[PDB]
Amino acid sequence: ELGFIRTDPSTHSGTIYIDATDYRRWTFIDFHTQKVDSVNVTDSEQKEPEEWDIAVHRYDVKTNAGAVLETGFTGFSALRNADAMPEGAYVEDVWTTAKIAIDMSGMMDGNIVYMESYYNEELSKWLNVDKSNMPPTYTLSNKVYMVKLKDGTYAAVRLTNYMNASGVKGFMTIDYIYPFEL
Amino acid sequence: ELGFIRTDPSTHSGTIYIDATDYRRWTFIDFHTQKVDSVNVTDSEQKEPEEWDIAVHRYDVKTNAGAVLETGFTGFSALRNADAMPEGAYVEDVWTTAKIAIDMSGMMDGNIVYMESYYNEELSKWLNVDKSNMPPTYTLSNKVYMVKLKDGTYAAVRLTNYMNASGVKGFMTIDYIYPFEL
Amino acid sequence: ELGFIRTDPSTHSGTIYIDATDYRRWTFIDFHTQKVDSVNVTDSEQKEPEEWDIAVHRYDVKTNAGAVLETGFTGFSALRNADAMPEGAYVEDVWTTAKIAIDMSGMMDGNIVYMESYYNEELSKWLNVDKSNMPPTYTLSNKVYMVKLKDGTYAAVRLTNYMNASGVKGFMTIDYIYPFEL
Amino acid sequence: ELGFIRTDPSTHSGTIYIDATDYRRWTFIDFHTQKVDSVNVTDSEQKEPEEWDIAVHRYDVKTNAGAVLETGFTGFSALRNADAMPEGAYVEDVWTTAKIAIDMSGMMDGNIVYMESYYNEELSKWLNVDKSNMPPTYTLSNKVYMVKLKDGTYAAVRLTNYMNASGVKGFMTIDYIYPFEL
Ligand SMILES: [Cl-]
Ligand SMILES: [Cl-]
Repeated sequence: ELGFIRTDPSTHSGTIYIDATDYRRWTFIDFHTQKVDSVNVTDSEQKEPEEWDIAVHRYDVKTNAGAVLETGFTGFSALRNADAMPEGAYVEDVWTTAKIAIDMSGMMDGNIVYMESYYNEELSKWLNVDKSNMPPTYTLSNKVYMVKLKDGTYAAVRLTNYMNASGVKGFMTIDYIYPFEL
Repeated sequence: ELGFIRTDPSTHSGTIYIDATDYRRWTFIDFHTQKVDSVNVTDSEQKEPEEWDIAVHRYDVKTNAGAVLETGFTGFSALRNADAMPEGAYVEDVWTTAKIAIDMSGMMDGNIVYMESYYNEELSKWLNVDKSNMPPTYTLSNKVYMVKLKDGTYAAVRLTNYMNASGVKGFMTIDYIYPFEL
Repeated sequence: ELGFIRTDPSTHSGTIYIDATDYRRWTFIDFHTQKVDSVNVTDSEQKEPEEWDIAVHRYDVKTNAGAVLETGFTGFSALRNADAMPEGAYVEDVWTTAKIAIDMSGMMDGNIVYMESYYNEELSKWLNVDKSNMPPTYTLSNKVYMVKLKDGTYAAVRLTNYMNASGVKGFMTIDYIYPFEL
Repeated sequence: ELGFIRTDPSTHSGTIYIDATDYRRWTFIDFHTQKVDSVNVTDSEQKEPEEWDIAVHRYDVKTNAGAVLETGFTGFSALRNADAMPEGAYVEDVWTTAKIAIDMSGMMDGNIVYMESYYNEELSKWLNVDKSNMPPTYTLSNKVYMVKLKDGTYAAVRLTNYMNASGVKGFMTIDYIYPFEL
């Protein structure tokens, strides 16, 4: 009951459910093979897999030389009715040095430890965390993201939830269509 | 390609797509039998069907002696992970005399013709039309609505879109789970 | 129900009623054969017919290598009594790249999607949509347009309405005389 | 990895490390047998164990017909050298209806869902969560709590941490001496 938990071959779709709670973890997702792999960045014996499509760290996401465009669609049944692909320019990952927090334990003292990493600003819009509010607000975009993968095929992805059943944050429920074809 | 357009018996779910564009029309939906029927309110020869679960008029919706509660869920994969039903009190339909517009053609002269009808204020939250803005904003709630039907069973419903593929308003894409069971 | 719905052969006149609601559609009108054909511009298996006189997309109109004069007449009874053909310059279609909207949904791309197309500016005056007001105001010109066709014959056309009986916009009621002769 | 992870039999002491992150869970600790058991309160096939000494739900704690004294000691070395048992009133659990949160998601119901439960107010002082600040401040008391068990034996407990190594809250590190004897 973690990873590719539900899949429907006839509609090329399914649901991924992963424990992205730990700040030391990247969870790699491969839509081609339906595999999920975790890497603890503080363990040099653990390396990223040879093949992967997206990677999630807490609410942050990166692609594997991919590009992403946020659509206006809020569900797959609406997306399947579209007549044409987007004309817009997809967004590639950017290199970051103060974005991916690997240790949050000293945050009450203003000390967050970061790692350097690629990060996709477009796909990470799947959740807006506005810390300036008391209390901070966690807002799902509810949008379908079109992800152009390095092999030229596309995945349609949507973050449907960021909590487990009782409200613990960092459990990510990701619906997908792969390969997405009009 | 109108009515119950996609259904998956194994997950008790599917998608309804209906032309709710005309203001004279009520479209009746029966999740039990997967049937859709239209009634032109200006034609006395057309009567409502003997059995139905929800009815849609443009963006307005009513139940057949049912009750509705808006959940916080924005997708079915999130809803299926819940451990318990809501504790809250569901909302029953209210009688209205100036809500259901059957003729909008004189609206530029401030004349709208209404009919008297039941209306569910909770389920109709599926789309918020704020006419006070220039231009008016059409905002899908994206929420899953729990509908307790008169026979004691439940349907989970979500309005995923209010437009056809080119943007014509009043075509409603409704995803559902019936019977919904934890 | 749709097309050349009312015709009077003794006067070579009638009324055309078309569903021009969809932004992907061009509806081709052939006054010579009293036929109407639709083409969904997103489906490359649907082709423009071999013969046609005018084409309508929502409120937009183009001709088939024709030319149009907005006459001073606001009814057919006065036009039928004219002793000479109306004076003035007949205006040919112009090319446009941001006039014919084919996707207004804002879903695949946030912006309106336009197609490149010929467009008759004179005949398109049959309806003025003033967007500078909120709500925008829709004013029928009530003028009779003379359309000089490529074979040298003439059609007289007048848009009498742009909504169906309940106020759904995009249903076009067009009165015509073809072949127009003094 | 979890449970009684470090023990020193020569001093009857050790460290308990538990995943108390989930709001549906009660983790039962039995100092007599060095066993830990979890119960998901939403699953009626999971029952409380026959024997247990204290139980933890996130930062909340209750006893098994026990009683607790927050002593003045802030370390075990000084406690082990005490010449008499600490003075003060041992405090029994109190009944609560809006203290033990079992669903913090706001999904089925917008409000927090609480369960009715016993709760030890004295032992729950091991962590102070001051919600009147934004961000809320988490202060460990660092005190040694003496827990008088129903069999008349005593456990000394001290919460040394409430987060895992990356800052994920709800992982509880509890140092203990059982059976505590002077
Ligand atoms: Cl950065
Ligand atoms: Cl009313």
